[PDB]
Amino acid sequence: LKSLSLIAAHSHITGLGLDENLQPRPTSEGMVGQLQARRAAGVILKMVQNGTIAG
Amino acid sequence: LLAYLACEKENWGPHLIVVPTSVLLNWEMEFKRFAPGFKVLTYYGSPQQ
Amino acid sequence: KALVEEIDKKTYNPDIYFTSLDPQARRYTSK
Amino acid sequence: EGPEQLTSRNFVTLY
Amino acid sequence: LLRRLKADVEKQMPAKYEHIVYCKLSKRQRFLYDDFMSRAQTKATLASGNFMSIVNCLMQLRKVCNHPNLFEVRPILTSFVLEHCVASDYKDVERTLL
Amino acid sequence: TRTAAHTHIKGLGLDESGVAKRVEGGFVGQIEAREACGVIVDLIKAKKMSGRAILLAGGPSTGKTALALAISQELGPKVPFCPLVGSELYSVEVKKTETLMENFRRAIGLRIKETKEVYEGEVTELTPEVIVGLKSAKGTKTLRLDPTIYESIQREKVSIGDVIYIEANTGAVKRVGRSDAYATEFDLETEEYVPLPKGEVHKKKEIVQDVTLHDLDVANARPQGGQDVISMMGQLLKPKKTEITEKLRQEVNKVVAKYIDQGVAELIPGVLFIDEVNMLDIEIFTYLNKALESN
Amino acid sequence: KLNILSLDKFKEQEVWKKENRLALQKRQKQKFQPNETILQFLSTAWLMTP
Amino acid sequence: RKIIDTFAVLTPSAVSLDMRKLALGLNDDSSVGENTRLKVMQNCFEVSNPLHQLQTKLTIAFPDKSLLQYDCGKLQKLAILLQQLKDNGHRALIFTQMTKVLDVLEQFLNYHGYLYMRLDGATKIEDRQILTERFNTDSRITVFILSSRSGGLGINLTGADTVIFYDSDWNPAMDKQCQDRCHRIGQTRDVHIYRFVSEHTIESNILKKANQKRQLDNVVIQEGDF
Amino acid sequence: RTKSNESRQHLRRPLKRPPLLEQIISGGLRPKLTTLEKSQLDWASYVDRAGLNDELVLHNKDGFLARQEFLQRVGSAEDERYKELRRQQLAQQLQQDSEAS
Amino acid sequence: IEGEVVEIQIDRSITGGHKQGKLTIKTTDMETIYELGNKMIDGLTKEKVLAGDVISIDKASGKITKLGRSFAFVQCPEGELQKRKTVVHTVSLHEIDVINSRTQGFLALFTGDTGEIRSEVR
Amino acid sequence: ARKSAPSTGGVKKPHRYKPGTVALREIRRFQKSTELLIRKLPFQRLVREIAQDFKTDLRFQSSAIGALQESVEAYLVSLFEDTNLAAIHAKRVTIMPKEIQLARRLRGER
Ligand SMILES: Nc1ncnc2c1ncn2[C@@H]1O[C@H](COP(=O)(O)OP(=O)(O)O)[C@@H](O)[C@H]1O
Ligand SMILES: [Mg+2]
Repeated sequence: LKSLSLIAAHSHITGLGLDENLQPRPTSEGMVGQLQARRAAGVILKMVQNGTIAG
Repeated sequence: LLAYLACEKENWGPHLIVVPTSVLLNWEMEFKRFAPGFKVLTYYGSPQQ
Repeated sequence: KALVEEIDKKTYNPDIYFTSLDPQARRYTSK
Repeated sequence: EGPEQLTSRNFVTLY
Repeated sequence: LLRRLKADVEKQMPAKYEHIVYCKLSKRQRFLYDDFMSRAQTKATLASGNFMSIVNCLMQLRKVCNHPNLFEVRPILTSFVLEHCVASDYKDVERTLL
Repeated sequence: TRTAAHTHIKGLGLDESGVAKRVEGGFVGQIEAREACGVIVDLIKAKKMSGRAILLAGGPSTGKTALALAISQELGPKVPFCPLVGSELYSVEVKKTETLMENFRRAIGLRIKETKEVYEGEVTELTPEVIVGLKSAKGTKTLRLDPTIYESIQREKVSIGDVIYIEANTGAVKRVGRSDAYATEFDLETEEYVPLPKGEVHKKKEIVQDVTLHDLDVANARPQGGQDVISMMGQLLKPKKTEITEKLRQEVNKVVAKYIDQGVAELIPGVLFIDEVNMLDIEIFTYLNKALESN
Repeated sequence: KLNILSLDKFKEQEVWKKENRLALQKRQKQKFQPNETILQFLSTAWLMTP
Repeated sequence: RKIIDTFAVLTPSAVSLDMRKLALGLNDDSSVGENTRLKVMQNCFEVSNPLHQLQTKLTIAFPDKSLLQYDCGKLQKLAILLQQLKDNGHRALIFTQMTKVLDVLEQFLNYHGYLYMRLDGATKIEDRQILTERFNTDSRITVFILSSRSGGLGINLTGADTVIFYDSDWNPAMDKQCQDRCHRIGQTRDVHIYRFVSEHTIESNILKKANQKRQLDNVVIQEGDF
Repeated sequence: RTKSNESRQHLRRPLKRPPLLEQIISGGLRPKLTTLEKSQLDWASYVDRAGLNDELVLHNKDGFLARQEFLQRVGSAEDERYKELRRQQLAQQLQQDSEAS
Repeated sequence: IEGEVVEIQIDRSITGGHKQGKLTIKTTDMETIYELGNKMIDGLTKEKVLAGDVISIDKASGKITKLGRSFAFVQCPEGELQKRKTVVHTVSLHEIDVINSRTQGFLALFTGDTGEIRSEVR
Repeated sequence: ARKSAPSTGGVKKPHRYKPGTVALREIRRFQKSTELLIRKLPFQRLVREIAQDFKTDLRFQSSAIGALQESVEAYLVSLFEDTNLAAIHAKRVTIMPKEIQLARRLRGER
């Protein structure tokens, strides 16, 4: 279940809001701006999801 | 064959059978089930029996 | 003392332990 | 059928 | 000779079905199998003094069938039981001092 | 299949004649460094000298830590090894030099063998002082034992008809369960009945386990494996790591020397590796001069 | 005739072994006897509505 | 409780006895009082200590049970096949040429709770036939392990349905004779043969070499209803 | 066409080109099919094709044989200790044969 | 084991030596009678269960968990009494690292008064 | 009867024989014995296990081990006769170390 919540500085964002082809939409899930930075963030998310790369 | 020798002819004789140790009882019960008229002798307990 | 002692379920005499160790024949301590 | 406050016999043993 | 085979009488008999079971090795099994082989496969018959080989495949057979649960099993691990103690020869001095 | 900046180094790839090839063992180039590293490999494999010092120096992205991992892997697991970083020396519980000595004493190994004596069987009776009765598959023996493990058995909620396992050397007590001979006494009993063990109650075995000197020192100074109330009650009183007196090291050295002289053990020298030693303090650096010039 | 009698005795010995092993499996080793000649408590939870 | 049972694994590498008791200053030669030492644990033994399980799990390392199953791929395959036959409903025979593996099979089947049966020269003569007949009747027993020396010779087994070959060393006709023990006149069902030979080992070459004398007896054996 | 050639082998250390085992088995055919090498070369080929090679040499450094040989060493040591005890005891017997007779 | 408990009987002796317990457990499709020993008896007594309150019990754990009263409010549970499942557990590497460090090291998961874990544990 | 047998077993019956007569018959049967009695293979095992102390690679022959067996077997029997005569000289029909030491100190051990 969900935990106790109060509005914080980062409570508006829920997920990277990216695309399956690693494409950044201008607005997706409380998110906007920094397209290529979000592409890199999704790349790192794929890295951690892989599990075969460390350090 | 033993029954044929016993019935067709008058000779029975003391015969010898040499079988592996785990087939002695199998042969015994086969003799009991078929042609039980023959008088069968076993061989266990070499020192005394 | 060394751990784990083997008892043969006989004798079981914790305080008494000897055979005679006399070299005295008679009973010096008692009758 | 769940009537009454869950009757529970308090028995003693043995005679 | 008095030769008679199964095909001589074909009234009714069970049908034999031949099958082969292929079981892979184990990692510990692979390790110990290679450990034994690499010494016994080309050092026994070429070097050293283990000339005889009539049973040199017997340990390989034992290795294959056993799967090192008979050669060496994992024990109940326990620490060392050293017993000399540091204070073995130090009670006399302190007792005399006191 | 995790891969991280290494694990492609399978060794120095040095020839038996001490001439390194170009590409081998996941390594390319650095022929002189690899040759010297193999020379040092044979040096440590000699196991005759002690307190030798080698420093390898070069710019970044030159596989220095890769070379250290390569020599460590080439040596194998028989020799003790302990990688270290310079910053790990600074601690707050003990002085830095003492931690350096602690890591010194963890870098040499000792191969030892001893006989393990055990007694296992079914619980038959519990006569207070303490005498116990054990039943095996075929054998049966009665044992008199220290009241400490008797109280431990009481704490171990051992019932009647149970099967237990005892290590005679350390007094370790463990209950396997209860015999399947008396198993279906209850429809839904929580206790897991186990079959009776096979063999004599008395059993002797041999082990070949290995330990380092630092392990011996900490075991002697700090007992941290007790079972009865007094043991862990005492050992929980001083959780903080403390200093180790040098006389303890001398006593440990004497006892291991006696062990190897008798002929049931042998000494295995090892390798200590400190990475990025540039940041080490001056006090530790001048302490290394005394520490190295030892036996 | 004697061999047939011996066969019958062998068969009845085999069925004796069978009955003995079944009886051993069904006999159990219960030695609880949780009654005694002493006060004992009982609690019953059920439903009664007529 | 469950996590501390499933996770506390490590044990000390070395420990010195006579210091665990000496830490609290009570030994056979100590400076503490006469009754004070006994009163210490008389007040402390009654403590409901909740760390004894942690101490035990930090002292003795039992080397699990399923690792024995894991180490033997033959054991895993045999367990799978036995479970499949049990689901179908059948009886199985296992033949071994070494006496050092029968105990392993016995303990493994005890762990799985299967009804096993053994036959070896260590047993007597009278018991062998009666136990074999008892196996022939009934259906509760579904597993029978037999040695090669005492299993090659002809025995009446019709209630069996499957024969499993753990290994085969040199069987110009030994294998065929052994697999014929289940295949009898009175077997109403068919005959199932399974060979437990692993790959990439001595067994493959041994089986390849053993497949040389079959054609020899094929050429030799040609008589009958000519 | 006739030849004997005793059949042929392959040897480890693949510094050579691809093994070319096809011509090897074509020529020799292994009437040398004896297990002592049929179980060697096949296993070598399997480990080479699997690549599970470095772990073998990282495990065999201290394996079953090394530990067994070490146990043999300690057995020799304790046998020498028993020899030492025997010579001490017999020397004591000789000394007592003249110190008390 | 989960189902609609029907009857509970507890036979405990006063100044005796033994106790006993008999239960009637029934689902929509079957019923079976079982007799308890010691552990489940005290577990049932300590967690009050009546004829209307429904339960789950594990053999190895021995723990008795309330599953909500059917009456006295839900229909009779269906399916076979026995249920074999798997339960997963996630434990971060640091907690295995600390749990094996010291006999009292488990408390460091909460109080945190640990540190300088010996390198011979990592 | 342990198991399937020739009808009813237990034909052995309680037939214990008291000593004395059994002792007399066994000594009478043993006296006429003239060949070797103890197992020869353990004898050669022990004699080789007690020969390497002087030196190894000594090697042996069947005639040798046979002659040592004959020497040891034909010497202790006269010792047995002497011990028995010393025993029944006193009121001790059983054997105790007293009369065997007596025999040692009258047969000239040194
Ligand atoms: N001969 C080589 N073979 C494979 N990898 C190498 C080789 N030389 C350097 N490297 C890589 O270069 C990196 C640098 O290694 P390291 O010594 O840890 O850092 P630095 O060289 O900066 O001190 C390592 O991750 C290693 O994988
Ligand atoms: Mg680096």
